[PDB]
Amino acid sequence: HVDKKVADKVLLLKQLRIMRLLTRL
Repeated sequence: HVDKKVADKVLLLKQLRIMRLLTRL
């Protein structure tokens, strides 16, 4: 009961900055 595209809009979309946060470059 969850929209697939919404996952992209939060998981993948924010991942762009999340990767920066994880690597801590």
